[PDB]
Amino acid sequence: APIFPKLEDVKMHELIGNNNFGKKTYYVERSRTGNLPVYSAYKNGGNKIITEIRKIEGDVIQLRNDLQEQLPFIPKKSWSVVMQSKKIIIKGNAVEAVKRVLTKKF
Amino acid sequence: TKFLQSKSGYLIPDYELTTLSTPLQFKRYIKEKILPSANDPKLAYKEAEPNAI
Amino acid sequence: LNPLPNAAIPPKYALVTVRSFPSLEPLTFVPVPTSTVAAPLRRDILWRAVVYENDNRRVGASNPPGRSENGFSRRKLMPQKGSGRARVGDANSPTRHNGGRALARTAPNDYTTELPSKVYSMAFNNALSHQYKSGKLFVIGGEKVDLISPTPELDLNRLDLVNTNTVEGKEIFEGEVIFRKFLEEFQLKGKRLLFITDKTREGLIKSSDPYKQKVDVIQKELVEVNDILRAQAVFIELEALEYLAMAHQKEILHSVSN
Amino acid sequence: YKQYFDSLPLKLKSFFQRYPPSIKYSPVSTSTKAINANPFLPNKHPVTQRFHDPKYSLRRMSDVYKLALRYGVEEFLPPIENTKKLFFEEKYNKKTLMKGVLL
Amino acid sequence: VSILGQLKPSDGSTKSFKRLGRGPSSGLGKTSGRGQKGQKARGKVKSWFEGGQTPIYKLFPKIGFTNVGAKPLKELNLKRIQWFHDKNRLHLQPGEVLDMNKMRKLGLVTGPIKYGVKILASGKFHYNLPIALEASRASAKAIAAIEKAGGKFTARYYTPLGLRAHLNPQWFLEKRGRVPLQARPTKRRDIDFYSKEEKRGYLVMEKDKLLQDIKEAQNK
Amino acid sequence: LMKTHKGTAKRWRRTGNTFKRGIAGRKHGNIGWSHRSLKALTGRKIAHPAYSKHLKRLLPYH
RNA sequence: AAGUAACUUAAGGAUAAGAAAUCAACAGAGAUAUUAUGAGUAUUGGUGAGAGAAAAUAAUAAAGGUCUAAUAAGUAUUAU
RNA sequence: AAGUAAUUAAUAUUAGUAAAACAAUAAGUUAUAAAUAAAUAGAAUAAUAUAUAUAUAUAAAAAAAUAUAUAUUU
RNA sequence: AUAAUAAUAAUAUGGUAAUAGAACAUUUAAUGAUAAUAUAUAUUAGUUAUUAAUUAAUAUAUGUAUUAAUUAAAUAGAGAA
Ligand SMILES: [Mg+2]
Ligand SMILES: [Mg+2]
Ligand SMILES: [Mg+2]
Ligand SMILES: [Mg+2]
Ligand SMILES: [Mg+2]
Ligand SMILES: [Mg+2]
Ligand SMILES: [Mg+2]
Ligand SMILES: [Mg+2]
Ligand SMILES: [Mg+2]
Ligand SMILES: [Mg+2]
Ligand SMILES: [Mg+2]
Ligand SMILES: [Mg+2]
Ligand SMILES: [Mg+2]
Ligand SMILES: [Mg+2]
Ligand SMILES: [Mg+2]
Ligand SMILES: [Mg+2]
Ligand SMILES: [Mg+2]
Ligand SMILES: [Mg+2]
Ligand SMILES: [Mg+2]
Ligand SMILES: [Mg+2]
Repeated sequence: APIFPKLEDVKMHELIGNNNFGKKTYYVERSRTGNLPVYSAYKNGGNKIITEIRKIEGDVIQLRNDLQEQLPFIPKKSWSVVMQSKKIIIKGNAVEAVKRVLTKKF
Repeated sequence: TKFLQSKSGYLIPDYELTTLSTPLQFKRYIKEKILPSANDPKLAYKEAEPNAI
Repeated sequence: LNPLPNAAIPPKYALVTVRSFPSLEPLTFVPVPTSTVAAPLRRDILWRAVVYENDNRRVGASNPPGRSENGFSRRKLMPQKGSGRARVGDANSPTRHNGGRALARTAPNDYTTELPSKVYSMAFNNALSHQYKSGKLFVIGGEKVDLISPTPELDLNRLDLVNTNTVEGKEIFEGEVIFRKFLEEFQLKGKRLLFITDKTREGLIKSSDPYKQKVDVIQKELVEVNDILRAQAVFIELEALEYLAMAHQKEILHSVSN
Repeated sequence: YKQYFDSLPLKLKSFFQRYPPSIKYSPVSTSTKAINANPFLPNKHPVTQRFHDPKYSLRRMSDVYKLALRYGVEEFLPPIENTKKLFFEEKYNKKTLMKGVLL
Repeated sequence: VSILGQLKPSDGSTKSFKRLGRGPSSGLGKTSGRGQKGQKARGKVKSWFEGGQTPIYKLFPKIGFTNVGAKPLKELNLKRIQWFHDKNRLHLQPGEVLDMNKMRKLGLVTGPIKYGVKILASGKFHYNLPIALEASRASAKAIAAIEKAGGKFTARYYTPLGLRAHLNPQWFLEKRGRVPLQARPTKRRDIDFYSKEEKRGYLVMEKDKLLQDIKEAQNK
Repeated sequence: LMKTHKGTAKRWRRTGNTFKRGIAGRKHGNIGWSHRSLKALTGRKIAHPAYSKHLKRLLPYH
């Protein structure tokens, strides 16, 4: 299929501005292979283990809030967000749990 | 959009064409953006002075 | 319950007006992907791309002569002891008025830098999206998409100005005159202009030659992020935009999921 | 058939120019003065009775024969039995295995 | 105005290189980190020179040899195969064999394959694919799991050129118009390995002519 | 480009995130000593942190 | 260090190399000349300081394959 | 008037992609499996070391040292 | 769940060799209005917790900034040879 489709092919609700995705909603893309974008990283020589959630668009704060609600066992202070690239960082390894939560919707 | 721009004499950006979805939204945008500068030439936008007051 | 209440499916298209060059009259809308024209602004990615391009554009003509390439004989100026004056060697020492330069460079100096292709493509998409968001990207095309408003007789569907070589009139001809009329009609005289084309447009090149100080014409192959970001008004043909969007596209395989 | 003869490579085409299929070249070494002297084989000079190196070395003969096989033309080239060299399937079939491999 | 005057790098992606010999209050002044005097102050000395005492690269003995005849094999476990299956990334038409060519094409085994691939059995407990497999060899547990799942495995012999032909045959077809014939085993190790049945050697499992020729040689 | 230091290459091998080595002192003068004691002079040891940095610099591509 | 500096001799717009008594390994390639990977791997050393390839895959390149020789003897090979 | 250049290796931070990354003509380099001087050996018999792989020893284990397994492969 | 400024309690703030953060002056490249009622340089006197910029007066040159700001780089800072 062509990269630019015909004007009659596109619906009104597929365009930007519509469907109010810009306010308090979020989305996470799966990798080019079809897997969740949650990864483990080892930092500061290998003694600092973290979990990174990426390929996010929308409200990362809202995503963090919902993930916190679904994974209450993780202390609230262990979560951080890098806004310049919109990634969520969790102290420690929680790849399996975060994948278990995300796969229910994404 | 084509008639509105043609008979108004101003070009509405394509991003706003894609975003705004009702004629009253068009009216609000045009009133709030273009009309002030047109009425007051001093209150214009300068490309070299974006954050001007 | 609802594990992720606020999840949503993002938009995937945005509209650009196709127009005819000599007068930018709309003809049709054409949907273009958001990854191309509505990407969020990443000034850091743009910085990466611009620094990479600027580094690769350098010449490296710096060439100060060191104490080897400076042209003095390799002889001791004064004896080591008994002269009563500080110790000296040859006449090339950097500590001397006509001496060489310490730690001197030798042209051609290499200032090339490399950057991943995916990052470069992301930066290019970001620059195009920035121009579109600023409302300074104009799309000029036709003859391959359905038009709901016919093109004017005087205008063209290509980023070119025909009827230029016909100079058997007066000291001036139609090309430059039409270009100036376009210039003053759209109120952009000392403003940076960029013209991305599919193939060479000799008429446009000749007609815009007088304003070389502010107008640049480039083919789709040779455009750069610096050109796009420098231009205060960027015109791009529809086929050129198609080509650039295809080239700088995220790749997807299979990816079947519930 | 110009458009099928000309599609052949330079080496093969020049070889045919120099050695037309019309002449049937001998499978065995002959006099260097013979009309049907085989280029691939070392002929013997009749006045001084000493061999001459083949007009086409083993590299060049292999190249031309391989191209001829690729484009099907086989009978048009002179024989290559005496040249102790076989190619592709023929070699694979009548290859006698090593004494080391067998015993 | 143009973004070119407002671009900035991402935080944590740039630092300031330590500038030497440019003032006392800079913290790197006259000595510029060298210290006071010595060979290291105004001269160059190896980092691993230890003043004369027998070095760590002399005291100990030379151990071992390098086997130039080595044939390292890329490792492929069964869990990856099952994972591709469950991800629907294992596109095999019915009655098709999963060999090294298909591993490379599908992405099971990535990167350059110098010599071959060996199938190991790490996800054997969860392997249930009845497909057929080909490789340079496989572990005993891998063989057992593959057969238990209703599959089939055989170990085949490839040289460098033969494996290149196997992986990318159209390259040979385009450049030369023909794919090279696979070379028969010539060593003793290869013939022995592929004549073993517990290894699922292809020679024995397909009763090919080479073993018969060897037998006719011995019986003479 | 740097070159592997062949002496270190012959006397050391890469294992895990470190290097291995043989023992020193069991190539002559062994008679008269206890076998159960010389057993400690047969086999391999691992690199020591005091010289791990030296080894890393001596074998850049290991 | 280094077959480098230097000295000496002799050509041309270029010189040199060049179409296998070559690689390779039972499957095959098919002349020279540079470049990247191969690879600081094989190899080598008072086994010290250190030195270090070729197959093969790509890039530049031209029409790149040709006959002029009665097919080559104090030559191949051997010892030093 | 004085810590600069290339050609490399290791480490740290951010950014892109991510069980893949860089290239995209073929190749090739890291990662994906630990071990052994090396060899045709290579990780749960219905579960966490008391199981399993390699090296030393083998009927086979035990013993030393590393390493792998508790919707989702790192 | 940040950022800026301010407030309270507590602790700490000598430093050679050395380590680690931050910033300023000079020049060059990219983007970049304004203009003799301005800009640059110099002297004197004031202001900002001041290696720097600024305000006033005076003097010279110039219809005028590689200017403010963000980046990239240095022949980037001298009482010590
Ligand atoms: Mg740079
Ligand atoms: Mg100090
Ligand atoms: Mg001292
Ligand atoms: Mg001193
Ligand atoms: Mg010292
Ligand atoms: Mg001594
Ligand atoms: Mg021994
Ligand atoms: Mg004891
Ligand atoms: Mg010549
Ligand atoms: Mg040398
Ligand atoms: Mg001869
Ligand atoms: Mg001869
Ligand atoms: Mg000799
Ligand atoms: Mg055991
Ligand atoms: Mg202090
Ligand atoms: Mg104090
Ligand atoms: Mg200086
Ligand atoms: Mg001075
Ligand atoms: Mg001072
Ligand atoms: Mg002085």
